[PDB]
Amino acid sequence: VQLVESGGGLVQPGGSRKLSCSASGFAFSSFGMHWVRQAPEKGLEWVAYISSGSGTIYYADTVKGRFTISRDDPKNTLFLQMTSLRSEDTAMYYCVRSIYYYGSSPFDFWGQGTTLTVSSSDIVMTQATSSVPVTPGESVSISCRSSKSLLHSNGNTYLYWFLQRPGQSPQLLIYRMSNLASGVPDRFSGSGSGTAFTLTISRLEAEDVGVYYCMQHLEYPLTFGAGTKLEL
Amino acid sequence: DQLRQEAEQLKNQIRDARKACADATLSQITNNIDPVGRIQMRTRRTLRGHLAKIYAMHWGTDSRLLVSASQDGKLIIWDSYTTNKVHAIPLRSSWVMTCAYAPSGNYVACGGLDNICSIYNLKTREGNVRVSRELAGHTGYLSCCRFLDDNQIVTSSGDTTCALWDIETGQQTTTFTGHTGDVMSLSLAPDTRLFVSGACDASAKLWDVREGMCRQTFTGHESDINAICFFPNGNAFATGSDDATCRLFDLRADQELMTYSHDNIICGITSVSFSKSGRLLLAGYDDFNCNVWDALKADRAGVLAGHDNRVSCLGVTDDGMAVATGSWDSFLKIWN
Amino acid sequence: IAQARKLVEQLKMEANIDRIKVSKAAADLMAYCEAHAKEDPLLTPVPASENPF
Amino acid sequence: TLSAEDKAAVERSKMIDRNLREDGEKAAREVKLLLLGAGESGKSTIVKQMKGIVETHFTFKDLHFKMFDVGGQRSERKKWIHCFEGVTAIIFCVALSNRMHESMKLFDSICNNKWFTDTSIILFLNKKDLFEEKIKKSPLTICYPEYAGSNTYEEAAAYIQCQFEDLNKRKDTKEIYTHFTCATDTKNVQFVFDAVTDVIIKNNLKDCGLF
Amino acid sequence: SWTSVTYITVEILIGLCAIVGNVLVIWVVKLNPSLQTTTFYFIVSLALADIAVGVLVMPLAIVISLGVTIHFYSCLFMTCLMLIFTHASIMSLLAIAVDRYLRVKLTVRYRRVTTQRRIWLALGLCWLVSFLVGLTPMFGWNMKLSSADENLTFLPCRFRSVMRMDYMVYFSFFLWILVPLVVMCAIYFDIFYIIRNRLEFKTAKSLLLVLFLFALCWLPLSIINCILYFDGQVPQTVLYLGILLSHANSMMNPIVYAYKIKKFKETYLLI
Ligand SMILES: CCNC(=O)[C@H]1O[C@@H](n2cnc3c(N)ncnc32)[C@H](O)[C@@H]1O
Repeated sequence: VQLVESGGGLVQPGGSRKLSCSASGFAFSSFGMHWVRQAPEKGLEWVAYISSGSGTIYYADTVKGRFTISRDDPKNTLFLQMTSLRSEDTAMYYCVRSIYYYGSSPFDFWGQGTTLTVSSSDIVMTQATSSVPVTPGESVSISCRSSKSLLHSNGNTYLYWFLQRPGQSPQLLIYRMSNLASGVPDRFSGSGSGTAFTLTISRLEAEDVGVYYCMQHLEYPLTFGAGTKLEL
Repeated sequence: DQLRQEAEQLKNQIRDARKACADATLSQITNNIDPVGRIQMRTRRTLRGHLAKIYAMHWGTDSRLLVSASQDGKLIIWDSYTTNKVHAIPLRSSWVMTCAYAPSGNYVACGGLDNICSIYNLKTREGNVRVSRELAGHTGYLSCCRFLDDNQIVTSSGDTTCALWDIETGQQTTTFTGHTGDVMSLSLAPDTRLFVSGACDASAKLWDVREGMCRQTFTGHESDINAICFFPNGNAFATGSDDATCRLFDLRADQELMTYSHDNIICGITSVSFSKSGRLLLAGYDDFNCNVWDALKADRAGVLAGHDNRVSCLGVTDDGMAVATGSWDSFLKIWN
Repeated sequence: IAQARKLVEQLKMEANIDRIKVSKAAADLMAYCEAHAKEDPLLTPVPASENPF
Repeated sequence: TLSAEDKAAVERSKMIDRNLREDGEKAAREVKLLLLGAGESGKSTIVKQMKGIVETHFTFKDLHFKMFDVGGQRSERKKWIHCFEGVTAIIFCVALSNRMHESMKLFDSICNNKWFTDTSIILFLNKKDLFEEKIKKSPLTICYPEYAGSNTYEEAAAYIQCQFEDLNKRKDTKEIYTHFTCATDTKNVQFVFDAVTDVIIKNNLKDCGLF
Repeated sequence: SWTSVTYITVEILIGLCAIVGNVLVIWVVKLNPSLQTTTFYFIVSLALADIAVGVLVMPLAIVISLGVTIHFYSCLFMTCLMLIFTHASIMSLLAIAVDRYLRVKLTVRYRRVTTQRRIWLALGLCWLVSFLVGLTPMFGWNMKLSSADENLTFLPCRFRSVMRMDYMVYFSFFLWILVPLVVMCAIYFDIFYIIRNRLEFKTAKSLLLVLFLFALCWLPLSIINCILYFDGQVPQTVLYLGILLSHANSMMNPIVYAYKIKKFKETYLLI
């Protein structure tokens, strides 16, 4: 699996560009794609989504009606064409794959991202803290709260859990509730009920330092949290 | 003669002792037990998408996922709750007669007149389903196959044989012989330590998976056996046949316990399945219908009418919430 | 001579079995299907609320 | 009432439905032909002459044929012949060279099936370079007393053809197409193409009630 | 009068028979999934057309005969409904004929040329054309265009008081009743020729039955209208006869099309 983004750089306000995402190593045509962004040391922010088959295209209210997301299944490529770029459109943009069927993990793999610099209702989720000192071997408990009940009639509580390590793109840890992803150590666990949600780490290691992010998928637009940092 | 005389006298004396020590039939001990009534079941879901005769079908261990194979060379994995097609695997050979769903849920097995048991991996990192392995070595068509684990499967064939394989190596670990006719169906015991299989020689038999020895053989039948299944406790098994009768045997008494037949029934039984309690024996017939039999009273407790062609396969979830039935009319129906 | 010798050996193996009378077998199945009856939906269907179908 | 993820699952299911329909369409334009006959009957000769289970896929005049040979199945227990319903025809091969009674009983068996009462049968006597030289050894009475015709090729061959035709116990529903022309000439496939065209035309007509 | 009562009774009985037959056809087709292919698509389209010709056109014809004072435009609406539904039935018959022609003449490639999408596109086109032809009078061609009393709002509803006979003669009959008949005649003649050349009197009997029923039941009233348009006269009983003949074809169609398929007969007998 490999998602490599390109097209970033410095752009003056009022210009337009096209972020590109090349995919290699999976059945891309059967995967929907999300475009996410992270502003400088401020947090992740969803940008857009295009489903498998281009039958459903969603945009973020912040950039809804301004931007467009395009699929190319035969060439295994994703495009995000941005038309008008304000000073708030400066961020590192991530290309993410997401497949939806009973039991699937819809954010297994994130890309490495690409940087863009610009010159000078919705569910709200809050992270109680932003920095927590800890030493290796001491269990940690991150938590965050949500506005509505992410628990749908399906019985699925559509709350996710990613971890972004220093200097590298975010990594999925949990995709509904304690449902550990593929390749993640068994120590990480998740839990919660309705609005209050927690991520527990037993036997913390040196590679577990970074920012923990909780997102929701119950309704669009997708909303991330501020990001709870772990210190050492 | 000594070898022929020895065989004849043995068989005769063992069978005579078995008959003499036989106490009573299944019905004789449950006469005081009240019946179940009429098992009126409605078609809650109808799985459309198969475009040919449906031959095999197997429930997933979560009681929500299904896998079914059709004559159109397609293996569809269904979400029974919503009728959502989870997967569509194009089989390499369109002549597929058996299906299995791995107990872990990562693999599905199929095969047929190609004499090969193909095993497909569901949980891949590439987002698709691929052929994990192909088990070859059987000479006759592939009648049935059941996973013992994620790396160990058991198969029956029309070569009068069964085979225990090791999926990793791809070689048949054990070969079970003794049948004289095409072996048409096998059932795995709940503990996955034995199995029972019926053949076209009009005989069934219990084979031990570990020692590869022929543990037991059961007879008392007129025609071939096309379907076999264990009681949920693995202490008995029911067989269906072209005789138009279904027979319940016990592997300890070594004698047939009960017969499941009615005068108006003139054609054979294509598939057999048990209720989660083992209280209802569901049988698919060539009469385009499926009959529910009181497993202890032998009476017809109901009928799953609503199929416009032969009911080829049956299946009951692991939680007993619903029954899947597949027919030659190209539709699977979930009943509850 | 061994061709039928193995067949008769198989018959002998089928002979030496701990035979449990049929009436004993019937009682065991009756008890098993009675003890698992209250939790059999197809035999005693669940109310529509819980019914996943 | 669908959640954000159930909608994507339903979209995937609809895409799978579209794929199933478009592949079933592709599978419904293909002529399925069962291949039957006794051993040393030219089955191996025909499969090569033709343009476990062995499937031969070949295209002729825009018609894509799947010919299924089940001669490898060593059990004669007919537990899978019902799997060959809907096949356009059964190509049955016999050799003029009491194996003839074996072929006759096989032909009666195939015609008598409840599963093949609607499927035409294409009977072949393909080779014609060794079917004449051995007729002079003795008349058609080594195991067939009833024949009293001229002991020549055309007379005896026609008599055998007619006697194989006679086993068709109900000529109302199905038909028999017989072949004689030498296998060396490239007419074996052409005759199959004509027979399947006729079968398909009659199936279409018998469907709109124009029968 | 006696004639009016007899006409009403025969009309209601015939319409009820048509409705019953077409409902039975629909029931049979839907019960068996094996009866859901192209020919049965056309047959069920015809069945719905005949249900429409039996459910609305029957009470509508009775109402038109009575001549109640029900305003010009409501009467024109009833007449246009009658026209659309009858032309829909005729178009369904033509579609069945064309489908049979394609089956006969396309041979193996028929299934490769006739897909479900094209079938629904042809049926929808047929029904759209029927609607267009039958609703054309509302767009200018009606008696009001020639009446010198532009202030007349309420009148007794008579078919001849709203629908110009020239429309029914030159446009309806000559273009959408006669043309289907001639083309079906040619199609069935060619079909019989081809089937004879391939092989037969059963098919000839069926085709003759079809053609004879359609012509016998649609030509009488058409000629009645043609004579009524050329300044002639026709006894009212003859008019009732023509109306009844058309609405009797409405009910006769099921017995000559759906009942000739052995599968349909077997399903009907089973039910
Ligand atoms: C396809 C053509 N449709 C008609 O002729 C219908 O119009 C009606 N119609 C036609 N001409 C007359 C008329 N002169 N008087 C009453 N109704 C008529 C008949 O009821 C017919 O069913």
